[PDB]
Amino acid sequence: GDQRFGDLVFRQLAPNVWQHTSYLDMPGFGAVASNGLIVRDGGRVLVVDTAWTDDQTAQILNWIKQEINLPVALAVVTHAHQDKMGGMDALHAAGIATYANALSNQLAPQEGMVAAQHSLTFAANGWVEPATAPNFGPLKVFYPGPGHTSDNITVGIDGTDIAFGGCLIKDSKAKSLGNLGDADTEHYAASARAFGAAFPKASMIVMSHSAPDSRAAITHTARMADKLR
Ligand SMILES: Cn1c(=O)cc(CP(=O)(O)O)c2cc(F)c(N3CCCC3)cc21
Ligand SMILES: Cn1c(=O)cc(CP(=O)(O)O)c2cc(F)c(N3CCCC3)cc21
Ligand SMILES: [Zn+2]
Ligand SMILES: [Zn+2]
Repeated sequence: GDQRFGDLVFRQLAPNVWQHTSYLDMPGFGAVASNGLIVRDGGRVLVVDTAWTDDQTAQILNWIKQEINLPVALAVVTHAHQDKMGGMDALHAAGIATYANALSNQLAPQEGMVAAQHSLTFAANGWVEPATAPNFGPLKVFYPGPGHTSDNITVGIDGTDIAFGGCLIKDSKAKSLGNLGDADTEHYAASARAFGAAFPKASMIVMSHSAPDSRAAITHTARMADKLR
């Protein structure tokens, strides 16, 4: 059961949680999926990650208007790469309050990304400071340490068994840690395990580029990353 709306795919994961999927052609790879989330929280909708492009991100917003018809209160992005932050201007055009790791906002301009309007900071134990993430409701935001990038953050949805590590986590069948261009190979394994320890009851781990996996995706990722220390 996958709903198509223009060039995007939406899959219901839980009564109030959908996965959004957008595609971009990468040389040597064909069509590449990127996933984020849509969370209904009573009278509003929360978005995790843009699509690869502004136009794709506008089609997420049109799907929400058509199928949910509740306002989008806020969007949070998980790191400053095109797949997760490439649609930032589409959210600003729609009057949506946008949030990212302070470091994501620092890195976005050089990456040709638009920074979010708001900078998240994190407590010593990795949990977001609520003063920087006001009104996040069931979105629990966690900085596990550097991994895929120095800025990568993760989210869990309270009231569900769902967590999302973005590009930090690979699926359980992966043969690679993927993009090591911006990665911290020394801390990667510990950051993967920190994410699993932050959401220990999550049984559905949403993947960045493939279908949802089990906690075996977290374990598999940490074991591959163990080999680089
Ligand atoms: C080979 N490969 C993957 O398998 C998975 C991914 C996705 P992720 O695991 O990093 O999230 C990937 C990303 C890249 F940027 C990438 N390069 C970028 C320059 C050319 C190769 C390769 C990747
Ligand atoms: C080639 N390439 C990129 O340049 C950037 C990205 C974005 P990021 O993942 O670094 O944030 C990327 C993601 C993929 F999943 C990907 N594939 C997934 C399996 C095959 C190739 C390639 C990518
Ligand atoms: Zn990335
Ligand atoms: Zn990725």
